[PDB]
Amino acid sequence: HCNAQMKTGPYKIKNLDITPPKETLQKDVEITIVETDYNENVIIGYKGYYQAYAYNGGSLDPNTRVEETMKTLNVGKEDLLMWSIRQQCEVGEELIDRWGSDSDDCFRDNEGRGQWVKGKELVKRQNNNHFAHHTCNKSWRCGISTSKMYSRLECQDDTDECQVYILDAEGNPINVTVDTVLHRDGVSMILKQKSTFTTRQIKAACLLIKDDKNNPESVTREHCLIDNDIYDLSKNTWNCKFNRCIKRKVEHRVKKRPPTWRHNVRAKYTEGDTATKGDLMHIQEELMYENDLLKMNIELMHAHINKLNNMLHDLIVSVAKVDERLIGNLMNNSVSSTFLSDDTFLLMPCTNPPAHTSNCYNNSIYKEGRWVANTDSSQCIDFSNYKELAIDDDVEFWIPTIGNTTYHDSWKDASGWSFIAQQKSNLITTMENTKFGGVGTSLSDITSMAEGELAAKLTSFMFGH
Amino acid sequence: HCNAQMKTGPYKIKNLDITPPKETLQKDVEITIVETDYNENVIIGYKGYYQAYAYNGGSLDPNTRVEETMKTLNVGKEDLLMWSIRQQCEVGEELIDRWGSDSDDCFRDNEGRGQWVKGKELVKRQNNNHFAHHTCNKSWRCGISTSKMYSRLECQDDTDECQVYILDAEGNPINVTVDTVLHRDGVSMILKQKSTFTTRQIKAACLLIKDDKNNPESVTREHCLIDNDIYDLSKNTWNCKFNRCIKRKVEHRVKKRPPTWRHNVRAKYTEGDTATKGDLMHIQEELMYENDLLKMNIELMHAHINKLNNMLHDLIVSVAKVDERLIGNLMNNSVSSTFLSDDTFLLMPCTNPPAHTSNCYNNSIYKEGRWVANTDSSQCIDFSNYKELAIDDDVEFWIPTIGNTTYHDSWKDASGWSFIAQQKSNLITTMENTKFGGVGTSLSDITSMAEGELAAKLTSFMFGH
Amino acid sequence: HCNAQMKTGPYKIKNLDITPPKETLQKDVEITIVETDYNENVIIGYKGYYQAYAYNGGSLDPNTRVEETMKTLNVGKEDLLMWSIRQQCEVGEELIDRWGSDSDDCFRDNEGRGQWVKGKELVKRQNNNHFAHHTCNKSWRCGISTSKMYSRLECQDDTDECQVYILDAEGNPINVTVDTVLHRDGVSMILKQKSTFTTRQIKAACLLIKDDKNNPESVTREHCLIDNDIYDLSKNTWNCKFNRCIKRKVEHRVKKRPPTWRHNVRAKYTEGDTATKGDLMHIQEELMYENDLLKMNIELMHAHINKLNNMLHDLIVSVAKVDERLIGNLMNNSVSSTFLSDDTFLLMPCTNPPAHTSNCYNNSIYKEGRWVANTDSSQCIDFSNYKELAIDDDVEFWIPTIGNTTYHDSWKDASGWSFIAQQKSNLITTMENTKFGGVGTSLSDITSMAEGELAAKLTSFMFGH
Ligand SMILES: *[C@@H]1O[C@H](CO)[C@@H](O[C@@H]2O[C@H](CO)[C@@H](O[C@@H]3O[C@H](CO)[C@@H](O)[C@H](O)[C@H]3NC(C)=O)[C@H](O)[C@H]2NC(C)=O)[C@H](O)[C@H]1NC(C)=O
Ligand SMILES: *[C@@H]1O[C@H](CO)[C@@H](O[C@@H]2O[C@H](CO)[C@@H](O[C@@H]3O[C@H](CO)[C@@H](O)[C@H](O)[C@H]3NC(C)=O)[C@H](O)[C@H]2NC(C)=O)[C@H](O)[C@H]1NC(C)=O
Ligand SMILES: *[C@@H]1O[C@H](CO)[C@@H](O[C@@H]2O[C@H](CO)[C@@H](O[C@@H]3O[C@H](CO)[C@@H](O)[C@H](O)[C@H]3NC(C)=O)[C@H](O)[C@H]2NC(C)=O)[C@H](O)[C@H]1NC(C)=O
Ligand SMILES: *[C@@H]1O[C@H](CO)[C@@H](O)[C@H](O)[C@H]1NC(C)=O
Ligand SMILES: *[C@@H]1O[C@H](CO)[C@@H](O)[C@H](O)[C@H]1NC(C)=O
Ligand SMILES: *[C@@H]1O[C@H](CO)[C@@H](O)[C@H](O)[C@H]1NC(C)=O
Ligand SMILES: *[C@@H]1O[C@H](CO)[C@@H](O)[C@H](O)[C@H]1NC(C)=O
Ligand SMILES: *[C@@H]1O[C@H](CO)[C@@H](O)[C@H](O)[C@H]1NC(C)=O
Ligand SMILES: *[C@@H]1O[C@H](CO)[C@@H](O)[C@H](O)[C@H]1NC(C)=O
Ligand SMILES: *[C@@H]1O[C@H](CO)[C@@H](O)[C@H](O)[C@H]1NC(C)=O
Repeated sequence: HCNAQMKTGPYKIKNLDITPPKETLQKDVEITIVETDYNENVIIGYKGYYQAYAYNGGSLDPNTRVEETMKTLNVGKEDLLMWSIRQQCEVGEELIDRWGSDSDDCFRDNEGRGQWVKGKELVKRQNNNHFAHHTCNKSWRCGISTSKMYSRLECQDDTDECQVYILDAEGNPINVTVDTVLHRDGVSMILKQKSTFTTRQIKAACLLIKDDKNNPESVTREHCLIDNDIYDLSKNTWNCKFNRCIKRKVEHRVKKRPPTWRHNVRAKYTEGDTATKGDLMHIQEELMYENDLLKMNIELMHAHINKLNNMLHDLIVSVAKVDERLIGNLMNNSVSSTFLSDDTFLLMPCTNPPAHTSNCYNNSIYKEGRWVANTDSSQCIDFSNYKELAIDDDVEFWIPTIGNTTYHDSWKDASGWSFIAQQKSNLITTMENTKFGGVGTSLSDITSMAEGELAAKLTSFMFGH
Repeated sequence: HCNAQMKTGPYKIKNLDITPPKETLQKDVEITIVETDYNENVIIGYKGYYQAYAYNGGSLDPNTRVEETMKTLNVGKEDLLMWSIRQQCEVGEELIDRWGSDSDDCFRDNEGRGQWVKGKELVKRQNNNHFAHHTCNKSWRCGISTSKMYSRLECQDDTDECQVYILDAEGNPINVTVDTVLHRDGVSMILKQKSTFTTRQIKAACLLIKDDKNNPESVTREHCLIDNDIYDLSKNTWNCKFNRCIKRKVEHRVKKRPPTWRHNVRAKYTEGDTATKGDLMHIQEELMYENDLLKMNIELMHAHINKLNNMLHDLIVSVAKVDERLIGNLMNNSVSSTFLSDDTFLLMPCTNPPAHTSNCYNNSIYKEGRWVANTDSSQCIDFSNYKELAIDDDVEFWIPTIGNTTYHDSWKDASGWSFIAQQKSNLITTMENTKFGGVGTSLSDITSMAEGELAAKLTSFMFGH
Repeated sequence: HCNAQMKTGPYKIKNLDITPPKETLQKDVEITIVETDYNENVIIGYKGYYQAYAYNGGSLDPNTRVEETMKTLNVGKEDLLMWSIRQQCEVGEELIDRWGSDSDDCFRDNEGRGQWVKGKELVKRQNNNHFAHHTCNKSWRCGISTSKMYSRLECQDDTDECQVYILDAEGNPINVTVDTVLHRDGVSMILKQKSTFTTRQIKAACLLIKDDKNNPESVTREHCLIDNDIYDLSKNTWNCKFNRCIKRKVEHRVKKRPPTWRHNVRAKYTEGDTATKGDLMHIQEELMYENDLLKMNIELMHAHINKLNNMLHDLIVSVAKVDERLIGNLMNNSVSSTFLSDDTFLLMPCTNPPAHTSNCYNNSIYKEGRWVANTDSSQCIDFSNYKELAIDDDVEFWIPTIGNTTYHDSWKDASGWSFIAQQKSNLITTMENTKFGGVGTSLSDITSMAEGELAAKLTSFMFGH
């Protein structure tokens, strides 16, 4: 039980320092790197509306009917351009519960002109109130934005031309270009400046690696260390994935490797002389010194790894207080933990249901990483094939799609700690105003005392008071 | 400020890969490995039901009462085996809102038959709004699972014979009968198909290590690297922890280590001849190339370490928003933090209570890793001796013994984020149903006002009429 | 859905073992280390109480009211010293629900004497159900703790004299008098026993490193590895940070480094003899064995790195359930994730408000690491210059200065998971007492019905009698 105070201070965390090893290899080889730079240069736009024309008066006349139409209008090229620069839809006016006798604005105005909105979702409603006259209802839909769909870089020609492929999810490219109608899936898209990229030259260190480590006089090929990986650059061809391409030209050479020395075989260097024991001792001392340097580097790396391990264990032991399934997850087991103190804790086993294809077990649902009871009959997602992504993969998707499905974004659908953050104030108000305690017992009965007894009191007043 | 849009997608996480170093050592030494086979061969099952029988019989009379029971049942041998074979339960019928006037169905079934499910969770609901009749509700339960058994493997030296021991909770061998039913703590579990092991042969790399490092001509012993540790396999004896044993036979020998070269001393195998400078140059160049390869490996390892460090720092700075004591714990200080932005934050000091043998401080208790005010007198645990374990200690938590059969628990005792997950729906209902706001002031006085004056007015006006 | 039985066990996490590499370097160089000794010599204490006085004096009369006061006191020198010596408190008597008709004991004590505890937390309760007499409640608070002092050590080169400095919040030297009482922010602090330091000699390993990597016959300077860093000790001067200082004496030198061997140049020491191919191949074999040892060390280090990588991925996957923003933050994106199974999940795009110098965004406010709708018109903070710190910066947060003794705080101002931990009991009570369900109707009207219908019942009573 500590104390809060008025003493604070602004701060910002700085990453731990990792000292580099001493005597880094000399970098003497040039490498050509080509990758796509950063630019949005995409537009996505759409627009729709609603219609509802109804009439009555006979209950069997064909004019006595109700109708509704789905009509989505494609958006023009300059229309999209100025929707982008102006961030507004060239949308039409909205007519609500309009008596149709002399106002044909719901029949002569279909293209949609004049109204500029930040974005509008159409609403479906009908009107059939005029028992003898006509009436009409209208709605509208807006959409415009920019996007950054992830793209791959391809440089296959030996003539060194490169051009991006703006591909959609699942890995398929989509034929997209400036000032050409696409108008697919009820959306229209425009991109500016096509796309650009950069080229640069970087020095690196390269060595010749034997193919067969257990075969003397084997085949060797060049390898270079670029950022944190060793690439094979034996052939002077472009080799790349994602959007970053690597190339090593042929004029830049790689130092050769001497073959193993053995007696009864000529030893490359031809200088007839006499070797003395002092030379042997000198060479031996030099090589011992080199081994000493390598050992020092090894020890430095070991110290770094030890520091990281200690930090990670402290992190997990601190976090485990909130998440009680962390220890079991790290142990490939199924247990839950409760802490008696800051370092001591207990354990408690859990079971595992059989394999299943969804997240529903007969009034049980999976949410927030736990299995809880459920009463909503229809909230169940059937599992299908799944994509597979790594952390390093950028794959910025922001995929465009128009949704016209019933499911809504009600506040009750919030993930972990979003619910708490959003409802902290409401929960505080509920606890405070409703002063929890044994005072309010209106819950002990049904609405009978609320309505019928109040009506009885009102009648009592009226006819006796 | 984002919201919920129409865009989603199913995904899965792939662990980051670590590139192995080049020119790995050659494995040409044989090692014997013995370990127990992986088999669950432990069956778990449980079953229960919930019943609520109520009869108000009108209001304002002592006959109004709601009573409910929760029961736990045992599962027989044949039923448990059939469940394990079919991966299903065999459970009764669900009764909801049954009129206790001609439907007393909640009294004619006590075993539970008719329905086969893959798993079910009980939902409890009671109501007695109808006063002219009775009413009752019923629910049910399910469960089936398998788990591995806590065991240990040992092997003798003279006989080369191995056997598996079954361990209890604290880690001692016990007798357990195969293919029998044991009821304890509200569950029924069966052990079958006693454990078995296997043997295999694995190639590995071994070398000789001096005992006294800074003394030439010292004792050397064989060391081998198996998975991530170096073992002293100088002696030909079994040595193993948990359940996996390692042994190197005598006939599998390791190559010798040549002594350090010195002048005025015969240099191992000799070939009378005269050495020249060129041979020395060739040898020197070859050794320089080897050192270059080792340096490249060092650089790659350092790059990997840096990558991991950056990832860990990003992880902690993202996580620290929820856990306010993480930064203090990592700094070995006692402070709490609040965030003004995505990366900036403040700090605030805290105190530390003295040493105590329990987790109670005069109306204060330690729960969920925080010190909070306590009013419950009888909740205090006296600390005892603790046993320390690592993450990879290979321990199990299901044990087929005999014990007390009654089981009981409450929903109020839930660890971190299990309480929130289980009571999310109740929180939503509590917040929404009673509109948080200043309208209902019936709580301003005692519980009498709702019934006393109401009945007084009713009776008074009835006999005044 | 798992279970939660009555089987448990105490435990404590043990750190993962990291084996050191074999055949480490030789430590033979003496290094002088000076640092400040460890001790708290800072005393922190506080005391307060809570009191509530209530007298309804009947119901629905203008003489009913409850008033509560929360007070903070000061601690004298002798009292604080005695508390520090005994490690206990001297707190007042607890009064619970005292009848005020002849017992108004909540006015006879204001200092607080009689009770000695190891730490107490107040709980506040009020009740005025008795309309015929007075009533009052009282509670109490205390605390005692010790902490280290934020300091820094410096030494001079010429005189070899070291002095300890006492630092303020920003990190500047200040005068603090010893053995005196300083009151600020409702707490009393005493500083005693000004700090000291110590000196010792530590062996280490040192080597000479070329200033330029590829320049033969360059300048070499000594470098030594202490714990996890390599320090330049070419000059014999003090150089240090925080409070720990390192010095290498002049007489303790480091051995030399032989230069590169070339032909046509005499090779350091000379022993006239003739070399044979046997000597060359012996040297070659010895050096190859050394390279093999280095390779084994490399492989062990790689295994360690892979183990930590796997552990970290398991940790992040397990924790991502509670923190939905972690995955997006790791990839540098703006998405939130919801999980369908324990490993599969969805992704949900989000936008980001522009960066500013405040935390207010026109009815959108940033709290608990999320952007939520803002209802408080005046709650804004302007960002200032930020300082950056590392985890290992050795910074304290208790500073014995002089300030105002007024303190104030609210229970509604709690950080992440402190609010939940502190209000778990109140949430449970609110859920249980207020039976969440569809019975309540007093919320459907306004506070008028409280008095209107009681007046109507009074009129009915007057009419009937
Ligand atoms: C994490 O992602 C952020 C965006 O989600 C990155 O922030 C952007 O980095 C861009 C670097 O390519 C920069 O945008 C461009 O910056 C250049 C020069 O400053 C200018 O051309 C423009 O400002 C901008 N380009 C365009 C077409 O507008 C910015 O630094 C920044 N953009 C923002 C904030 O809008 C982070 O860099 C990234 N962090 C990483 C990768 O570590
Ligand atoms: C602990 O980690 C394991 C991997 O790190 C998870 O994977 C389990 O491994 C089991 C043995 O390797 C496998 O189960 C069966 O193994 C036999 C042995 O060869 C195979 O013939 C079977 O096909 C295989 N599966 C079945 C259904 O029999 C599985 O790979 C896997 N077991 C599962 C998924 O049940 C373990 O799951 C994990 N333990 C946990 C999470 O409790
Ligand atoms: C994280 O902080 C802990 C406390 O804040 C540290 O634990 C204290 O470490 C001190 C020294 O490392 C020790 O305190 C005193 O040490 C001297 C050494 O000479 C002993 O004689 C004293 O008996 C000992 N105790 C006192 C009261 O003087 C203790 O090991 C310990 N003190 C406690 C627990 O009260 C951790 O070391 C620190 N972790 C780090 C720095 O990695
Ligand atoms: C589980 O729910 C399904 C509906 O999909 C139902 O057919 C089945 O009977 C239920 N199982 C039970 C209640 O055991
Ligand atoms: C287990 O049973 C065996 C009989 O095969 C017996 O020798 C052994 O002592 C028993 N272990 C116990 C009782 O711990
Ligand atoms: C603190 O707890 C002890 C042990 O329960 C009790 O004897 C003492 O009176 C308490 N202190 C109070 C109530 O001030
Ligand atoms: C077994 O433990 C339960 C737990 O409360 C208890 O009710 C029951 O009486 C115990 N059985 C025996 C035989 O003591
Ligand atoms: C502390 O007091 C001494 C003596 O007056 C003074 O020399 C020193 O500068 C003071 N420390 C400060 C001001 O930080
Ligand atoms: C704040 O103002 C901007 C206009 O500059 C607007 O786009 C944004 O939605 C506003 N924030 C709100 C309404 O929460
Ligand atoms: C201390 O706070 C009080 C109000 O709580 C204020 O009046 C006074 O000026 C403050 N003193 C200082 C030195 O800030």
